[PDB]
Amino acid sequence: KMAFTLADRVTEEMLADKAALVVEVVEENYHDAPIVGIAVVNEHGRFFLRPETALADPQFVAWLGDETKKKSMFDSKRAAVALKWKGIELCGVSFDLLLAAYLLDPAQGVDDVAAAAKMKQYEAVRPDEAVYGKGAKRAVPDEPVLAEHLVRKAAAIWELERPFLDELRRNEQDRLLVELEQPLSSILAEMEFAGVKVDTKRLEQMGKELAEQLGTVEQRIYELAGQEFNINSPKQLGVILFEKLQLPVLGYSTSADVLEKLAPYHEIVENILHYRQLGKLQSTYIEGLLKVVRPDTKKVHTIFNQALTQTGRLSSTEPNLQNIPIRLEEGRKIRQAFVPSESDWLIFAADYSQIELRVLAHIAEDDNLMEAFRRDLDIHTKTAMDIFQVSEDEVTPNMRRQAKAVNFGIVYGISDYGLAQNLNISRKEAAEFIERYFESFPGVKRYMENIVQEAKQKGYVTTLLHRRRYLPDITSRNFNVRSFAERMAMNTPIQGSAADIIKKAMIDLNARLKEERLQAHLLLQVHDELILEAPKEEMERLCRLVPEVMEQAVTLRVPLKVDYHYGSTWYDAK
DNA sequence: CCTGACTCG
DNA sequence: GCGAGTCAGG
Ligand SMILES: OC[C@H]1O[C@@](CO)(O[C@H]2O[C@H](CO)[C@@H](O)[C@H](O)[C@H]2O)[C@@H](O)[C@@H]1O
Ligand SMILES: OC[C@H]1O[C@@](CO)(O[C@H]2O[C@H](CO)[C@@H](O)[C@H](O)[C@H]2O)[C@@H](O)[C@@H]1O
Repeated sequence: KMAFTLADRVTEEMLADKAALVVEVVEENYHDAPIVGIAVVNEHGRFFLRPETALADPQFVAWLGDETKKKSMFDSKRAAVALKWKGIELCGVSFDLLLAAYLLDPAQGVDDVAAAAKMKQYEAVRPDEAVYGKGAKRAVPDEPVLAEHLVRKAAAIWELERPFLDELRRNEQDRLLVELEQPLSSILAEMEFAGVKVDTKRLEQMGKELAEQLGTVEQRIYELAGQEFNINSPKQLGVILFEKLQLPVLGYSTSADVLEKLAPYHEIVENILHYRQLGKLQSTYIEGLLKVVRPDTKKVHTIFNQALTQTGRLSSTEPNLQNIPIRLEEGRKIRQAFVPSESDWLIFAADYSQIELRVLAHIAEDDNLMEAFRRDLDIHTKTAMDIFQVSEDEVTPNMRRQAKAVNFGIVYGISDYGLAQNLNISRKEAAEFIERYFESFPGVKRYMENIVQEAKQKGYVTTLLHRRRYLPDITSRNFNVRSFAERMAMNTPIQGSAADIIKKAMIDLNARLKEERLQAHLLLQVHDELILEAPKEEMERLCRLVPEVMEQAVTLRVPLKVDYHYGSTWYDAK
C-alpha cells in the first residue's frame, strides 16, 4: 500500500505553493456533479481530504484560488467546472497531465492517469475503470479504497510532471502546452459553464409540426410499398427495396449514396430520404436535445473533449453543439431554438473563410494558390478555370461543383478512388482531374510528395504550432493500410494547423474582451468558427474586434479572412 | 453493445 | 476521400 495521511482537517503543510492536486469527479458529465474526494501530494507528503471538509475550509479554498500556488493535475478542466458550479475558483494549474500526454501522442487515447503513466513505465496506479467499474456497475468505492486511488493518482502526477515536460521540450511542444492548450482549457471551462440558452417552447412547436410531416411521409411510404414496415430498419427496408419492389442492387446497403441513385427508379426512394432527414431532426435535435436542457435554466452545457481528436480539433458531447443542422433549410430552423441568455443580447458568429486551403497555400508555398488568395478570388471558380483551362466567364455551375469536390479531395489526401467515388465517375477520369490539378498547382504537388517522404523519414508529421501525429502505417507493405497513412500525412498538417490557429484566436480574443471589459463572451467553437453572445450595445465593437483578432492570430504567406453575422438567434447569425 | 443511418466543419 | 457524435434498430 502507499502511505498517506487521511486528514480530518486542513493544515498549513497541505497548502504548499507546489503540489499535485486531485479533485475527483466520477460522473462522466461533470456539470454540477459531486466531488467525491480530494488528494494533495507535495514536499511534506501525501494527503486525502473529504470534500465537505476541504471545500468549506476558507484556507483550502483560498489556496485553490491562489494563482501563485501551483498545481499539477490531470484534466484540470473537469475539476475547474465542477468547482465553478459550487462557486469556487480554481487557479494556478501550471501542468495538466492529460493535455501533456495528448500532445505527446494523441493516438494513445490517454483518458486516465494510469494510461499516461504507462507511457513512462510507471505502473504504481490503477486505471480508473478498475476502481469505479463502468456502466450500470460504475460506483464510488468505500473511503479506504477511494482514498488510496486518489493519492496514487496524485503521486503519479507528482512524479511524472518532469519526464513529460522534458519530452515536450525535446519535441519543441513545451510552449504548445503552456501557452496554447492549458490556457485554452480555462477558456473552454468558462464556455461550458456559461452554457447556451435554449427556447424549449419553440423547439417543442417544431417537434409538433415535424411529427405531423413525418406521419405524412410515413404513410406515403407504406402506400408506395403497399405494406407497412419499420422504415428505420436497414434490414426491413432492404427487403422492401431490393426484393418486393425489385429495385436494382448497385444484407443490402441502403446508404444515402445508394438511394440517391435509386431515386429515378421508384417514387418511394425520395420519400425514404426525406423521412430519414425529418426522422433525424426529431429523434436527435428535438427529443434528444430537450433531454439535456437544464429544466431550471433552460440551458445546455456541452463538454468539449480537448484531448481526443488525432488532429488537434475539439469534439463536443452531451449535447454535440458542433453538428447542429444548417445545410438543409428544414433542419436549419432548429437553430432558431438557440437564443441569447439575457434579454437584449444577440448571437454573434465569426468564421474563417477557406482556412484549410489558405493554410495549404501557405505550407506548400504554391504560387498560383497564394496569388489566388491574395486576390481573394472565389477559390472554386478559380480552380475550375485552371483545371478545365477556361476563362472565368466560361465556368459552368457543373465545372465549379466538380472543382470544388477536387479541392476537398486535395485537402483530405487526394486519391483516384476517393474522388471518382465522390463525383460518380471513373478512376481514370478522377486521375485525369487530379493530374490536371497538380499541373496548375505544382507547389501543392511538391508538398504532397515531400510531406509523405517526411512522414516516412521522421515517423510523424507536425502542424504550424508543433502539434504532432505519428504515422507508423506509412511504411506498411499493404497498399490500403499504407494509403490511409499517406492521406493523413497530407491532411493532418492542414486540419491540424487550422486547429492551432483558431485555438490561439480564442485565447487572443478572450484577452481582448477582458482588456475592453466587454460583457461579450464565447459560447461555442465549431472548428473554423466562433459563436459569441453579447448585449446588442456591443455589436458594433465586436464587428471590428472579433474578425480582427481572428485574422491576426497567426501570420501566413496569405491573408486570413473572417466573415461574421449576428442576430436574435443562432439561426439569424448568418 | 454494435451496426448503419444521420448530423457537422 | 479527412476529422468528429448521436440514435433506432438488431
Ligand atoms: O472530462 C473530459 C475528459 O475526460 C475524458 C477521460 O476521462 O473523457 C470522459 O468524459 C467525456 C465527457 O463527458 C466522455 O465523452 C468520455 O466518454 C469520458 O471517458 C477525456 O477523453 C476528456 O478529455
Ligand atoms: O408503434 C409504432 C409501430 O410502427 C412501426 C411500423 O408499423 O414503425 C414506424 O413508427 C416508428 C415510431 O413509432 C418508427 O421508428 C419506424 O421507423 C416507423 O416505420 C413499427 O415498427 C412500430 O411497432
